[PDB]
Amino acid sequence: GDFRAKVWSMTGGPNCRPKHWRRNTAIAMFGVFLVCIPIAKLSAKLEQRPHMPVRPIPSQIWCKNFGTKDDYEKEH
Amino acid sequence: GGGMETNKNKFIEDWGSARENLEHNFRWTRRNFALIGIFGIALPIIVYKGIVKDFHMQDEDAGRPHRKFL
Amino acid sequence: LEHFCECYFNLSGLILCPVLGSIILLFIPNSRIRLIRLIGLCASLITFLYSLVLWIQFDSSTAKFQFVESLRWLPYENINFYLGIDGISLFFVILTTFLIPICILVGWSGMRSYGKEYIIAFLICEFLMIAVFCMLDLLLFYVFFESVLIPMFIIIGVWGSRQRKIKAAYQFFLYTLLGSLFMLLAILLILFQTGTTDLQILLTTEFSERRQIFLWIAFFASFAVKVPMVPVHIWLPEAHVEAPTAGSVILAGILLKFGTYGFLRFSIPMFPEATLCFTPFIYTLSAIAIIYTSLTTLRQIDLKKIIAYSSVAHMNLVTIGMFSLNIQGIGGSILLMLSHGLVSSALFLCVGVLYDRHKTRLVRYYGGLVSTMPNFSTIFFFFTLANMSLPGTSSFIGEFLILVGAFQRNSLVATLAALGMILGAAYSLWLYNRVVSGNLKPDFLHKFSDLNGREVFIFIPFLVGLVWMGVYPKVFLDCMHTSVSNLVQHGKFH
Amino acid sequence: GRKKGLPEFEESAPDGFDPENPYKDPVAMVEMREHIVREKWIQIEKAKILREKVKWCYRVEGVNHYQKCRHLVQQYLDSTRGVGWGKDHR
Amino acid sequence: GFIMEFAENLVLRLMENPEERDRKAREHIYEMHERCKKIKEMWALPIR
Amino acid sequence: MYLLIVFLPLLGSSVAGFFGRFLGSEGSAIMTTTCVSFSSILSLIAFYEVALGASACYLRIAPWISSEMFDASWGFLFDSLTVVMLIVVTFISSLVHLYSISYMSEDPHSPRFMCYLSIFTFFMLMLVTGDNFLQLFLGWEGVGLASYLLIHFWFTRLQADKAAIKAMLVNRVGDFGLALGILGCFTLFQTVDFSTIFACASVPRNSWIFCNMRLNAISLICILLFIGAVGKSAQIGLHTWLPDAMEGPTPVSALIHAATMVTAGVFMIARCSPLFEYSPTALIVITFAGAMTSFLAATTGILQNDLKRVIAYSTCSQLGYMIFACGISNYSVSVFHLMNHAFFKALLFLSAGSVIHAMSDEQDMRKMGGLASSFPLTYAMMLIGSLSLIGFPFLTGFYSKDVILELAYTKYTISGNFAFWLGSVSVLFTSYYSFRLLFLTFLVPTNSFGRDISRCHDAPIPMAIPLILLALGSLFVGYLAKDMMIGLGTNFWANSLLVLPKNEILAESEFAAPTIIKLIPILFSTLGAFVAYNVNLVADQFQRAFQTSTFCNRLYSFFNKRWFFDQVLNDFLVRSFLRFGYEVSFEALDKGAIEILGPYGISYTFRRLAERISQLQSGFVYHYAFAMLLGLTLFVTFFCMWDSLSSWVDNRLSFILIVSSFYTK
Ligand SMILES: CCCCCCCCCCCCCCCCCC(=O)O[C@@H](COC(=O)CCCCCCCCCCCCCCC)COP(=O)(O)OC[C@H](O)CO
Ligand SMILES: CCCCCCCCCCCCCCCCCCCC(=O)O[C@H](COC(=O)CCCCCCCCCCCCCC)COP(=O)(O)OCCN
Ligand SMILES: CCCCCCCCCCCCCCCCCCCC(=O)O[C@H](COC(=O)CCCCCCCCCCCCCC)COP(=O)(O)OCCN
Ligand SMILES: COC1=C(OC)C(=O)C(C/C=C(\C)CC/C=C(\C)CC/C=C(/C)CC/C=C(\C)CCC=C(C)C)=C(C)C1=O
Repeated sequence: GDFRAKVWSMTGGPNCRPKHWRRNTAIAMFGVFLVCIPIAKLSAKLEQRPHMPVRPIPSQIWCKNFGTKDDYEKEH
Repeated sequence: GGGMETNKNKFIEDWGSARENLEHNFRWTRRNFALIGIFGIALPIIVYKGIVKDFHMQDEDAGRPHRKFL
Repeated sequence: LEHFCECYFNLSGLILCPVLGSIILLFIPNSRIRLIRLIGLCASLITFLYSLVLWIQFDSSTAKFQFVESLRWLPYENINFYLGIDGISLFFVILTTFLIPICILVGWSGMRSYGKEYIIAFLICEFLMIAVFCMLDLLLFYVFFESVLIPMFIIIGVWGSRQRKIKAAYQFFLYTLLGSLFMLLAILLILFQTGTTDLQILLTTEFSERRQIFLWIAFFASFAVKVPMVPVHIWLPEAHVEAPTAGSVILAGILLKFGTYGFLRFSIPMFPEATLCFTPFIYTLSAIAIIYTSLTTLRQIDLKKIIAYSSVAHMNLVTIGMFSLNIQGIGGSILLMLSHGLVSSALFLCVGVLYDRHKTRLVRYYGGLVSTMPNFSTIFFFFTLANMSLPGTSSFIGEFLILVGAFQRNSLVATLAALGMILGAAYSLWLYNRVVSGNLKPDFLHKFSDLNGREVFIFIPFLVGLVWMGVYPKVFLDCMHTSVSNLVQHGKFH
Repeated sequence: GRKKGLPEFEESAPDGFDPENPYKDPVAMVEMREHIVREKWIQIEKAKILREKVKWCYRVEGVNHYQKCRHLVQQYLDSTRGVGWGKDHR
Repeated sequence: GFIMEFAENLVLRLMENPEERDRKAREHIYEMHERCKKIKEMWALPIR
Repeated sequence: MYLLIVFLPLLGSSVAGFFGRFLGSEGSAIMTTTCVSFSSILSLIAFYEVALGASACYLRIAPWISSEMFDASWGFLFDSLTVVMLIVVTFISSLVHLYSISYMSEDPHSPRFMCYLSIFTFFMLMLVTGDNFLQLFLGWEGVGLASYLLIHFWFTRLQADKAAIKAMLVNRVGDFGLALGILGCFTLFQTVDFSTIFACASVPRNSWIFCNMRLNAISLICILLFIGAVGKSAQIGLHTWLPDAMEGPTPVSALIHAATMVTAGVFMIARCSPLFEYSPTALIVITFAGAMTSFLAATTGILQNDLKRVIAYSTCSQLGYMIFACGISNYSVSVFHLMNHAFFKALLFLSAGSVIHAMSDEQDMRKMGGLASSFPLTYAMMLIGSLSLIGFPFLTGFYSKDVILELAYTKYTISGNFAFWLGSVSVLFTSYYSFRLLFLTFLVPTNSFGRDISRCHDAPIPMAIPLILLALGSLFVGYLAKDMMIGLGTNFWANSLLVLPKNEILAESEFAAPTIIKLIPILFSTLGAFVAYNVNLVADQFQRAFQTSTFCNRLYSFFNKRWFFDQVLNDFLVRSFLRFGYEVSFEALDKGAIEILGPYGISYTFRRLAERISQLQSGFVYHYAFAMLLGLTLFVTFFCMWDSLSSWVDNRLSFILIVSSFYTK
């Protein structure tokens, strides 16, 4: 309104129209992709697939934990 | 106009101060006797008897005598 | 026997730090406000770092006491006193050392009128409370606990907001002293049997079932006042509301923990048979406290009164956990003690932020603050969630572990204790929505300021600690398990 | 200083403890309490290892888990009765 | 060199020797269980 | 890639929440929609890998709560049920984000709204992917929190604040039940891991002491878990929060309280079927509750005047069909119906939102009508959704609803009979209210305001796209997925769902039922449509009764006011607790008796006594001499002349008379 233009918030307050919002949006998208790379690596490392799939699947490209839990007697 | 301090309202402050000084109003009435007898003696006793029985029912479920308490 | 420890960083120096700060501040003119502020802040911060180091050198495999060092009172050496910690007391030392600099920082803006007396009182409190947590002797535990009454009395009486602080301070002092005298009586009865007050020896003496009953009651009379348990809880709302903000922080975050620490440290292991005999009694008292006090909280109209009543329900849940006498119960009781010490302190800090600007505690005056103080609103919401034991926050870990411990012993007590999930949500969300949500009321308040840099910084470590314990409580539980296990087993050999 | 490595303890119960009168050798009493705590943790760690077997047999065997996990389930449930300080005494 | 290996060595140097810590613990008790008799004899001394 | 599915909406919400001031409305709309859409694409790939490929995925990040046997962990489980829920949640969430981009375009606070949508999506994903009870509880509470935040999104509105607080408190009552169930599970099995519990569940037979009663432990655990299900799925006990949750913006109603979160109870029952299958008593309880709920919501919805209200009561009734399907041991059918309801109900909420947007936020159906030609696309979407909901033959809702009704018919038990009757009559009621909505909104001669008609507009593209996709789903998804999910002998679910042989009834329902039984859903639906046409078009005086008869007026009120359930609960329960908090705990006790037999009374008496003792120091030298003489006389009397005394005298009476002297004059 009138006083809200003097109020700082993280989400930007009412009717937020930053002038450089396109470049900022692009920078945010690059940041989310960079953050997603290590998450994807950790997920691929951590995934456990006890059963071979019926047909080839995309996770077989990066995940090497297919058919490893067969000897569950030795689990600890 | 001037200041961040709240502009006091006399009735709101009267309400608050009445809340802070309730002990001066206690009269041993019939309603108060009933409320203290029910909620200050009886209900705690009932809860205690419940907790103890729970242990005794566990005791007899395990083939053991009743555990003495208190 | 000199029990001097090998470690460089030990307990005595951590005791000495705030003492030296206080002596130095005794002699600096009140005109040198900047110097006083900086010296007090730096002493407190150095003590905090020292406690962090003490956490690194801690050995999480032994059931013994660590850094044990000794302290020799007479050349006859009949009476010689020991300090030491374990996995039950370590994090309380850390919490004390962490909270004291927060207290100095909260009063930073008003220090020109607060003077050096404010900082000196808080430093003396720090020294006394660290001592209390580090004592392997009943009699010195007594002496160091009563000593905190003097600076706490001064803190409440001098820097409290209004004249009700008089009555509040009187009641605090008198209730606490009555409890302390009861536990002095217990200490002397023990001494007549054993001829000593050394904790390690008492853990290896056998008390009669009868002598145990009497000694347990005399310990209970101090500790239940300290916790507080109903019906000796009524001093707490008055005292925790009338105190200054930092005074309330120290009262809720540290001083309240002393009764539960006394239960964990002396009553449960020294008198296991009495502990067993009184367990239904403790369960009943705590369950009544949780339900009744939560419902009283619901009908309170003062911000500080709502936050103060909330602490009664939380501490009685802690007592249920610790008297469950298993790993979940005691671990959850300790974790909830630490988490409460963070969360209630942060909530008192939020209310203090509001009171410093507007000088009212009455909920009706506030409202619609989300539109003028969004940063405060967000932080307040986070700590409101933490006070409801929301999963992901630190308090949920302790709460659920205590419910686990209680359920395995008595399903009814766990059922009555889980009602807190419903009642605490109710009052916490009602408070938050009446303060922050809705519309502004410009006839009461029309001028506003969100948090400054100091307030944001003050809140940051509380947020970090809450999230850290909430998502990965393993760092704390790994250092505590051996001590907790030996506490649970003490008195039995199968 | 701590030497590098896992903590070391005596495998055996302390010699000097009398179960009849345990408050007779205080040092032996403390040592026996610590030994019992350590033994109890070894039983907890055994039940946890047996739980990993069940977890994986369920996962690997699918709808055949009832017939394939039967012995592992029996072992795990037997180890869990009187484990740690839960709902069973000794 | 490596940060962590140095940090490993530094933390171990800070810590109590577990053997010695558990041994003074035994001397205190053995000495206190058998030392608890001397003082109680003075309290029984007749005033007359 | 499996971690990306769960954590992408968290990343989007974090950027919209912490940096929305740099992105504004447009950036935050894009950032959040992209992250959820990418999670949806990865979810489709995971459905291909796990369900179609028959390759479950297990991922353990770290321990969460490790205390002796207590083994809560940050662990993720991807089986067939999980990927089915993943597709539903991520697809509907992506569509709702896209819809909101245009629906909230004029709202001042859209970035906060998008951040809340994404955080809800993340908590729902945490819920459906957890491999243990504690991670599931975290998701349960998280979706409760996000629902609360979205219901009172317009924070200045007092109705919204009340609705949000009510939703949180009802959900906490369910969470109480759920937490007690989790505690019982841990106590019985010494674990909270799903795989371990399901592998062990057939063995225990022991009895437990619960509140001074001896009960079967498995049954107790299952009933306690079902209490949390009752909370989250708005079943008979804890149903009243769902209609009031309509206070939130329409996209929240579509995503949260119709498609994903409101079905968490059904999902949890389905996921715990390996445990629930060994509690027949709990299954009977579930059967009864679901049936009662379907009838309750169906009868309440027929007199509502607000569009969103009608569609919310529909959701509640549909959730009842899904709960009794579970209670008669047919979990695959309940999950099939869940997936089917997520298409038609989301189509219906978004179509209603389009109508409300076009009518300047008019929501009362009595001020609508004659709108079919003005909003052709929206009318068609609402038609398709309504026909799919009522179970029109060969549409998406036809393949699950009638199979549930046929299975209920085939359950030859008391609760099976109860469920068959109630679901059958509820079909007629739901057909009536669906066609009443269609007729009042689009087909009757217009009852609206001219200023509303003269400012109308149909859906902008970010709104119409999700409507088209949901219409296609509501036409084809049922037929397309029927054999996969409920086809006779299908292995699609693998080990995710468990039906014991003794409870298998699907063959007998498809083969041993009289042909009539299969047609009653079409016949009741046709009758309800006909009754709706007659009531809302050729009735000019069936409203005089409500103005002239006291009994007919009270019944109109009974049904319009939800059986007076909220009134009775507030009058006898909420007011009771609120009054206790002030009149007993605070005023009779804390500030009453405990103050009088405490600091207030103590201070009073010790003041009066110090007062009396001070007066003995009278200032008269004669009193001081007299006191010394009296003390000397006392000394001689008691300490030497107490030899013979003892014959008449006792020590008890001595000290009694002393004290008694205090109470003189
Ligand atoms: C030591 C234990 C004590 C309690 C024992 C258990 C409970 C027994 C039953 C209750 C005993 C006390 C009954 C008091 C009756 C009320 C008296 C009264 O009038 O109340 C006044 C306040 O006084 C009290 O209530 C007395 C409080 C007593 C509390 C305990 C006394 C002191 C105990 C500690 C010291 C002694 C320790 C001994 C230890 C063995 C109110 O003042 P007022 O002027 O407003 O009254 C007006 C009147 O209502 C008419 O309009
Ligand atoms: C199984 C028992 C366990 C122990 C419990 C305590 C002992 C048992 C109860 C004792 C009862 C004594 C007799 C009471 C009934 C007689 C009433 C006569 C009339 C009356 O109203 O007299 C009042 C006397 O109150 C009084 O003298 C007050 C009575 C004492 C109340 C005791 C409350 C106990 C604590 C409650 C629970 C606390 C913990 C809860 C978690 C004063 O009348 P008035 O005219 O002055 O009135 C103000 C008017 N202006
Ligand atoms: C299972 C059964 C047991 C469970 C537990 C139940 C226990 C029941 C509750 C007992 C605890 C009471 C604790 C006493 C604290 C009293 C606090 C009063 C102080 C206060 O705020 O007011 C003052 C009154 O002092 C005065 O003038 C009065 C003197 C101070 C009071 C101290 C007397 C207490 C001594 C011991 C009593 C208890 C015995 C223990 C066995 C100020 O008043 P003002 O404004 O006029 O002053 C001039 C102003 N500067
Ligand atoms: C408020 O109403 C009133 C009373 O009420 C208190 C009264 O009666 C009195 C005063 C009359 C009294 C009490 C005379 C009795 C005096 C005595 C016993 C003299 C002894 C001296 C003193 C000061 C008392 C101390 C004596 C004690 C404790 C006993 C001896 C010590 C041992 C146990 C060894 C008046 C005028 C009065 O109007």
